[PDB]
Amino acid sequence: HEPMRIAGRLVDTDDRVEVRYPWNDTVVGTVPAGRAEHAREAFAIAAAYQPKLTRYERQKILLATAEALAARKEEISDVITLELGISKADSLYEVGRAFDVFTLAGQMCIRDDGEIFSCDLTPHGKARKIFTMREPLTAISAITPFNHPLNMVAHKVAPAIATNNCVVVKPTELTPMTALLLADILYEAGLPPEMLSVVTGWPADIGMEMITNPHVDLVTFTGSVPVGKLIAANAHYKRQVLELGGNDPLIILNDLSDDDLARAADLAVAGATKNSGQRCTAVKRILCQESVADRFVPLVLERAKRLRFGDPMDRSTDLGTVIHEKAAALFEERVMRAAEEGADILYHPGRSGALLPPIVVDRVPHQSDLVLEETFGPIIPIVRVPDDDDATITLSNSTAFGLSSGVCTNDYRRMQKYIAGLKVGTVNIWEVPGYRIEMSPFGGIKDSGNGYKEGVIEAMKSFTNVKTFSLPWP
Amino acid sequence: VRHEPMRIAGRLVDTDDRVEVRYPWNDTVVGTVPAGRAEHAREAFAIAAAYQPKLTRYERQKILLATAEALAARKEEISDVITLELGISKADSLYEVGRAFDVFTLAGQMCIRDDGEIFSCDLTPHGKARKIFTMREPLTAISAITPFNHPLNMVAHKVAPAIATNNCVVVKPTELTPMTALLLADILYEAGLPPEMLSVVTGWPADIGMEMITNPHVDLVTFTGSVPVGKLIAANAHYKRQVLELGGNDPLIILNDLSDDDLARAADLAVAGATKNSGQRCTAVKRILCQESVADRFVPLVLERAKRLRFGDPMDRSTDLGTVIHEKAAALFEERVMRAAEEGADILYHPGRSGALLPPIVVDRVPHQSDLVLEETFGPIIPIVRVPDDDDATITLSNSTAFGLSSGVCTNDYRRMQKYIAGLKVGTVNIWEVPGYRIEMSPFGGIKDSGNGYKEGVIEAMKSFTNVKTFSLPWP
Ligand SMILES: NC(=O)c1ccc[n+]([C@@H]2O[C@H](COP(=O)([O-])OP(=O)(O)OC[C@H]3O[C@@H](n4cnc5c(N)ncnc54)[C@H](O)[C@@H]3O)[C@@H](O)[C@H]2O)c1
Ligand SMILES: NC(=O)c1ccc[n+]([C@@H]2O[C@H](COP(=O)([O-])OP(=O)(O)OC[C@H]3O[C@@H](n4cnc5c(N)ncnc54)[C@H](O)[C@@H]3O)[C@@H](O)[C@H]2O)c1
Repeated sequence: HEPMRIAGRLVDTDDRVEVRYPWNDTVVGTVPAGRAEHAREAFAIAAAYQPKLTRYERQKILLATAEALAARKEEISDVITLELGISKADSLYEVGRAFDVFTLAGQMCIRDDGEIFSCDLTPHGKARKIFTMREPLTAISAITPFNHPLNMVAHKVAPAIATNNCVVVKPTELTPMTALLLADILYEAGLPPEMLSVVTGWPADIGMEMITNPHVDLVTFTGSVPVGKLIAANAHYKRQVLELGGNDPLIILNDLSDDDLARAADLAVAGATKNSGQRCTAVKRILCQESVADRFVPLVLERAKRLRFGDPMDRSTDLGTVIHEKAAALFEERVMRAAEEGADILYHPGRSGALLPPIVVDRVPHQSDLVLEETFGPIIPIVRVPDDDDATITLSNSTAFGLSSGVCTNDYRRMQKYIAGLKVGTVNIWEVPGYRIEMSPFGGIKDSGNGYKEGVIEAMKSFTNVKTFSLPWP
Repeated sequence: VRHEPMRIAGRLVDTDDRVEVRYPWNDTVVGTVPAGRAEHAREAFAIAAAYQPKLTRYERQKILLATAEALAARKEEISDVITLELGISKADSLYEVGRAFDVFTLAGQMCIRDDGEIFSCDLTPHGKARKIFTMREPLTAISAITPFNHPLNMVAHKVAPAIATNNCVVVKPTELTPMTALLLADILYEAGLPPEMLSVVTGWPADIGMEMITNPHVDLVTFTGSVPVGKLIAANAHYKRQVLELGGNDPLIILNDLSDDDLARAADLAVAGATKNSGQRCTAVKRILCQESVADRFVPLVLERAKRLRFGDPMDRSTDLGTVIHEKAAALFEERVMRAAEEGADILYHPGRSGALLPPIVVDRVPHQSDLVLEETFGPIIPIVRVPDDDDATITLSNSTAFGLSSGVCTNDYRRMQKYIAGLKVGTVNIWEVPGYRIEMSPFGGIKDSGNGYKEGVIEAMKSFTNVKTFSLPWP
């Protein structure tokens, strides 16, 4: 049992949200069923506190947080694993990522991107200089999804501390214990408590206050398309950064050697299954050009069968469960349905509740639910595509989504064609769509996002207002 | 009376119903444009969406600089069109052609610039021998909605950076001053712009306005205008990027360290800033916050300078100050001055209004809560608010409205400049200049009710009109 953390204070309610372990379906935790008034309190505090931390101070707090994450890595990945169900291997890696996010935000504190303009540029010119500076906002509202219960929170909070913002986080009711623990880490690392609250409860009770509270200057939301478009229909006059679903391809081009196909098959299986497939930039469609597929698909199958799927707490498990059994059952149905439409299931040892094996299916029609909709689980679906780049680019672009992509090829002419032609936020050559560093620009277009970039650097910019000032300069 | 059609991707499109355009000097019809409907906007957006510009950076620069040169060659004709539908003086409308020339020149020059970035990826334990590179691509279509106060320059600020960036833009200028936008579309097509890159549609906001906000092809809405209309658009442009630049109510602050020569200089700034373009700038001086102990010396200098302004027929070359937008606007601002006087203000100079022609009224001892200075009063009123000889109290009063766009601070004391720069809740603090001072390429935009927090000006508009795409390559 864990209360809300409202500016450093433990806050409770009579009602409870239960948090269950997807492996077991047992209750492993409880948090408050928070209401509009808790968020309201959290925001009034955030609005009123004016952080004074120097850049050195902010850096100390962020670097001390990284060290605490490293020192408590097993404890934290256990909490992640117990609410989300992903393997210890995946949750320990997630802690590694959060350690990088805090570390980099800490180091970004020394950087000042101020610019200077001279004003004698036109016949209207003046002997004057204009300078820019950045300042924090009144309050930030962050709403996070279940797939990285630690790292999504780190990406929203670390840039807020680094720019002297006060943030209120509402993690998902599915995986809220990890955010609450991060809050405690932060306060113990020296964060002035009014800079961070973590509130919890049902989306119908507390969700809308996160979107409409008068003090909020910026709402930063990561989650599903429908919830994203709902928020977009309601945050009247606030900035919103909405980072929504992905459905991302790994594209295998026909110039590859057999050895290259093995390396591509390594990227395919890892891309489709890491974090149980629960990444917005997971490989969700492997688009394999006809003339190499016969060679490529048996290499994928061989690698998928090595994956050990089972008890998430076992350090030798590769693949843990998905978020719940309902999601599992749904991805299984999409497979079974793609198979009625002509797909060829090549490996499916059987679902067990929320535990899905890394099912391999070949000849997936591009228009079936499995690959046209976002399938947020460890399916490894191969879609055979024509030996023609334009048709391949057309088909890759034919869903509602556009976040990231991976292309494997050695021919530079074709690399550049895919780079220019895919309608996505990122094109990775010879990497999975999931590849990024914590500070490069990250965000999609089309239904994958409203068009703002994130990652530590862009989030820091997003979280401030630029003020200019000009001075006589004779 | 000039009757003009819409410009839809180069085609001249008329409707039978007309929007009459009146000259505020004598209230007569000088023009008509079409009462366009949702389907005109819808057609324009379908063309914009389907056209993929292929212009090289060189060809964009040629078009943009040819457009600058045609604004210069035709400045008389263009400033006549502006004055006839807005009523600002020829002096002010000629100035506005000069600014649009700078906007187009600067955008053409910015086409050579590539702000791409490179990241090495072997930074952490999760490393990789790899580089990430960034590049920018255009949007599907941009919707631009523009206000009456700069009928050319506001269209230029929205259109030039779209062209520089291979975007296609649909403009709906205000129904009060649409003729200037249509002339600029002509000039652009004739400077070599592929016509599918620009449409100008016209009509009543009840007919065509919602289509500009909600059309399925529009990636970004760029709107400049009043707070309430801006809040409506914000609320209706679901899942679109929005650049919303709304009202200002900007202070010029006179600090008590200034000598009596410095006060004469500050008075030049107050009078120019309060009255330029008939006071119709979102960054006009609309509140002169003068610290009490210098106010008795500063006010007479303001008074002397205000009485030098010639106000009259805007087409007369001897006019400095022409009309405001219409008679109703002019009456409202006079009525706010009369209300301020009943609540304690002192009207020092008021030669009388006639119709939409408001003289540069000087009022002292204006209460800071009165409507004149608390609300945005978009006319050539010169209102002095006496404030305490204390910087904390001054800053608090300056920050006490719903607005936060620009500001100006007159002082010689560095410590006090820095305190105002850091303490004023605004987008810009100009030291020893009017709030309205900027170059066409520095970041422009306000906070609070003054803007949804995105910057404009040529450089920032170019960035907001693109998507950044990243790519990464093996780099062993
Ligand atoms: N950066 C990205 O683009 C990115 C990264 C990771 C995940 N995702 C997307 O996240 C999705 C999975 O996450 P999820 O299932 O938690 O998504 P979700 O959209 O169901 O919920 C995400 C968050 O929104 C909150 N929420 C739900 N209803 C709400 C309401 N009415 N008002 C306010 N808040 C509300 C939830 O409580 C949760 O905190 C996938 O589609 C994935 O692609 C995107
Ligand atoms: N950068 C800035 O912040 C900036 C610069 C200059 C002017 N302004 C502001 O503009 C205002 C003066 O201009 P205005 O009177 O033309 O403002 P306005 O808000 O009345 O109209 C501006 C535009 O919005 C359109 N519009 C009106 N109703 C609409 C609707 N329902 N749907 C869609 N579009 C609609 C108008 O037709 C016009 O094109 C002042 O408040 C001034 O400060 C702001």
